[PDB]
Amino acid sequence: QQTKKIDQSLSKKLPKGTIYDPFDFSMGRIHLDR
Amino acid sequence: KSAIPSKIKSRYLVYNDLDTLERITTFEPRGGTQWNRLRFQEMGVPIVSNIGRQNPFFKYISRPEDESHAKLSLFKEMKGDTDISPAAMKKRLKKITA
Amino acid sequence: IGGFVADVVFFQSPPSSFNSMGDFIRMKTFLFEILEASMEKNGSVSMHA
Amino acid sequence: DEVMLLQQKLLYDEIRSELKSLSQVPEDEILPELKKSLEQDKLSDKEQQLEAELSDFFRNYALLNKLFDSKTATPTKPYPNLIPSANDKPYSSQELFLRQLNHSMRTAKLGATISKVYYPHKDIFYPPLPENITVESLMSAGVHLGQSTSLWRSSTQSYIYGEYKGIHIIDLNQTLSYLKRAAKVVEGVSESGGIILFLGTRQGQKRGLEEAAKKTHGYYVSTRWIPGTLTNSTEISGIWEKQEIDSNDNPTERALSPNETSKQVKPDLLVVLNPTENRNALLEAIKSRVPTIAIIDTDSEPSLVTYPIPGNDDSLRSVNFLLGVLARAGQRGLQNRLARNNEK
Amino acid sequence: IHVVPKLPNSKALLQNGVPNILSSSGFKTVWFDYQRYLCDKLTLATAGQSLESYYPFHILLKTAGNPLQSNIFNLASSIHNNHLFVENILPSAVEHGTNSNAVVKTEPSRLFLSKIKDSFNGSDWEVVKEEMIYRAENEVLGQGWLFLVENNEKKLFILTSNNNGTPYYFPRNQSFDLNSAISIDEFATLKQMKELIGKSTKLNGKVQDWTMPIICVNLWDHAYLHDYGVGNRSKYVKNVLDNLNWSVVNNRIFSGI
Amino acid sequence: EQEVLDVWEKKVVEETELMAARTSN
Amino acid sequence: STRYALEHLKEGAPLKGLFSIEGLQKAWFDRVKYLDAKLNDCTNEAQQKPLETLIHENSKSASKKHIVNYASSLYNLKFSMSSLQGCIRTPPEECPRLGPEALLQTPDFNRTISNEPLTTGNERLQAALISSFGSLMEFRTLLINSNLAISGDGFTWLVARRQLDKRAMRNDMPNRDIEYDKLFILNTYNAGTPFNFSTSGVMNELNNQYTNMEKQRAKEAGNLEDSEMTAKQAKTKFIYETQQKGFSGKEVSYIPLLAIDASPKTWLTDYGVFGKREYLERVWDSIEWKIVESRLPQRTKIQAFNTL
Ligand SMILES: [Mg+2]
Repeated sequence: QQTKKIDQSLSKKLPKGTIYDPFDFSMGRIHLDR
Repeated sequence: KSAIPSKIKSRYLVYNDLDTLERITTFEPRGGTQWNRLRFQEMGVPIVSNIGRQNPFFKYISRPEDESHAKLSLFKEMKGDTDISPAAMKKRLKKITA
Repeated sequence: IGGFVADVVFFQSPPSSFNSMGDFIRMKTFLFEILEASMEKNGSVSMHA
Repeated sequence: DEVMLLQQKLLYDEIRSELKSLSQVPEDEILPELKKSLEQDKLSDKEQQLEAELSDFFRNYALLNKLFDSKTATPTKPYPNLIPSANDKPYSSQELFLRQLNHSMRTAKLGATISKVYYPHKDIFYPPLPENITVESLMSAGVHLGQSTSLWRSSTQSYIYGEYKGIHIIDLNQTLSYLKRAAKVVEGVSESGGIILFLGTRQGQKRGLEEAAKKTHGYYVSTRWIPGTLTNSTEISGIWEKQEIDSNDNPTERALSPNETSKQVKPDLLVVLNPTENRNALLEAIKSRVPTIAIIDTDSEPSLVTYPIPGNDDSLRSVNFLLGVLARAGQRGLQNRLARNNEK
Repeated sequence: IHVVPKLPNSKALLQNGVPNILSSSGFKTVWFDYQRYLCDKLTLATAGQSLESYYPFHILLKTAGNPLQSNIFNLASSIHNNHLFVENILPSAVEHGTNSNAVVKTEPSRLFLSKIKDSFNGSDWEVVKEEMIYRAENEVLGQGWLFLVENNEKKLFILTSNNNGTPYYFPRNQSFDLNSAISIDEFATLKQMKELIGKSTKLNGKVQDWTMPIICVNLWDHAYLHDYGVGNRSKYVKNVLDNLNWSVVNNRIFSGI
Repeated sequence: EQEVLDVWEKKVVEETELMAARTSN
Repeated sequence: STRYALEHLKEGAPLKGLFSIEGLQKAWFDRVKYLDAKLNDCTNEAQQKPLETLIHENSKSASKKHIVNYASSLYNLKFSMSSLQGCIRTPPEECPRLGPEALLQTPDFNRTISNEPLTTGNERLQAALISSFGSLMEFRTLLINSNLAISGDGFTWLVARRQLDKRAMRNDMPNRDIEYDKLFILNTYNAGTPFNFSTSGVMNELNNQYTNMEKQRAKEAGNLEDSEMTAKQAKTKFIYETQQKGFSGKEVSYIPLLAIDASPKTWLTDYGVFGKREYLERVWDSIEWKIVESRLPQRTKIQAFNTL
């Protein structure tokens, strides 16, 4: 194993019921919404 | 109106304006909600009309059976312009009052 | 699940894969069984798995 | 025969292997043994005639072969280079491709036939004749869309049918009239035998420009308009070369004087598909007295051009439609001239 | 719009029907009615979509992989196969005009005979015909198609398709009916088909194939029920097999020059 | 999703290295 | 044909607004005669046994699959044609033939209803249908859409789910045997049988035997199992079982209650090709709900009407 805990700064928490696309997981989505 | 640039290699897109002052078409080489809908169809779990009866896609004769606190619904319908309480709903209320 | 976020229940025990993978659990794919799908006034689709 | 054709395509290579062999071994261990047998093999049999014939053979073949020769038909069969495979073995990739072509040309088309469907290449290759264009056809081509209201040039107020979805809508009736007149003038120059230059720089217009130019025996520019092409022809284009042609538009292979070839050659009609981005060409044409045609959008000056064609210019379909109509007018004109000088 | 193609001698086929095989009414049903139904169905299915610009064959090839596009796949396959069938049973491929083309009957080519010889252990064409009818009556339990096809190995073989299958693309051959019981060898055949699919190296999930049809026979009841009737499809297939357009069959065969 | 998540994985490991380094300072 | 006759249909007679004399002949009598001929030609010495018992006892064997084929087809046609009685509409022989405009014609299932069981007095069936499919309009639209969608020879069935009680297959339990949970609609193709208890797991068992024999080949060849060999097969098996995991006890079976035929042989004679919709509509109008209400089994009184 390796490092196992990370902050919330760069992990998108998808809301329930919301429709999503694969791109949402990319690092680009975090930059876009910030 | 415009010819989409060459580097857009996808056959799908979305847009808002045909032309703008900046001489560009406001578009996005996107569109995947079709794929989301097709995946949902693959899952093939029909949507159940919980609480709400009388599936909308079908005509019924149950509406004549309309006895449920109609005063609240009428109040809602009068207060259509829900934006501005002192101005918008006020003028709609004045129209209803006349 | 197929483009939609679904509310997932567990069969009385979270797999040890969760404890092993930690916050990186998104990497792996799992199998889900859709109990029901329903609507909400806001137009959202709420599906249970 | 066919066995000699199917003999593995590489046979008798043991001879090459041998000629490669016997060379690595030194001479001292071989040549003495072979040379010490001539005394025995001489014997007494007559040889004069046979050795003379052999010597003549060596002279003629080995010593008189011409490595480089000289002082200094119909392709009836296709895929001549193509070679067949063995009957028992599977198809080759090339054989599969040819069978695919056979299927495509014979059986693939089966099923139903398509109708009332748009094919872009037909706009370039089978344009309509000017008298058959419809407002429906122009609207389908998209000629009616114009620039946004925020970019409107008020000098074009006469060509606007209205505004919709935030953009102006050109009047296809006026478009059709002006297009008919433009087609007639291009055809007139075609009979007159002039020089028609089609100029379009926006991306994707090269195909249409080239097809129009070739089918009306004209000329085209698609890369860039060198400023001074007409106002500075001597410098910009003097180095290039001209032709002398008869009334039938056939090269006559006549030598030309240096001065004759260094004179200016000026277009008789200049059609510009992108007037906005091609202001310089319009100004040179005006100052050199060359009639010009253009497709005018809702943000372009109509006065720069002798024969405007109110229409969209940012879409390949519309420009292709209009340019093809003009090209077919020119083609019919060329056909009339060719017929008249072929048979009086 | 997908419109039914114009068959030659349409007046003759409409007045009296194809000789010795189908009556006027039966041929009307099989072509001028069923093909029109199928083509309008396809047009309504693929209207307003990119597929509207492609012929049925290319439509089926494109739509083969996609599961959900099963309607358009089946429609395109049925259209193409029906036209193949009618084309191979046409009496006269080209209109007579001022020439007496009917004076001579079509016959198989020596190349076709040799192909059969190698493909079927040097068996006679009539032997292959009887085996073909036996297989057709034993395999296709309901609607379907029968094909004599050629693979990349330069050897003909027989293919039976259920409902609306395609000889061209092998995972959609629809050769096996899984409704009833199935055998170990057949299950292994499906398993190896699945593995070959998995070997694919493209997101489209496609596997190369070159199985081309030389002879096609429709087993849909739309073709035989009116004239031959229930249970006589065997006789119907026999008749169509004996009466064929060998000019078309030979042209389908690959010459190599 | 996998072809996106692999890149996301590499990016997150590199950035977490960077931020651990900065925090240590 | 004597063993498979029915009171409603007669020889050389047309049905009320549904089949002509020729239509009825070529649809029912020719089919049953051919099926009987071929089924008796094949190895069926135990002809005295019922068709259902024959299907249940003989199955899951390619060597004896044509017997199941023919028997299942005969039973399917029998059940599908049994419910028909006749309609008020004009006979097809006098009714004009339809043309291409039939496809463009728009259905009215979304706005109309007819032939309700409540009219005949089957309030039990009506309550079941409403509780199952929501409304008669839902039910009618689903039936007609599914049957028109199915292209090849097949059938659409109104099935009732029966949940097998936890037991070791102990028979003769009266007043509690036929208890259903919910009503569903199913499609069958060619010789499909809507019972599922002699059908579930066939591919799973084939896969198990195949993997076992592959393991024997690997061992006798001295090979080693691979990552996919141990994971992909396990996942396939798990999904197969979970999909066919209706219930712990013998899963769940299906009781037929109604069937509609989609074979072109049934309706092309008197409706052309464009008239499949019309044939389905007349079939709907020509259902005698007494038969289906009789066939409807009791509901699961245990725990359900107990509510405790
Ligand atoms: Mg412009």
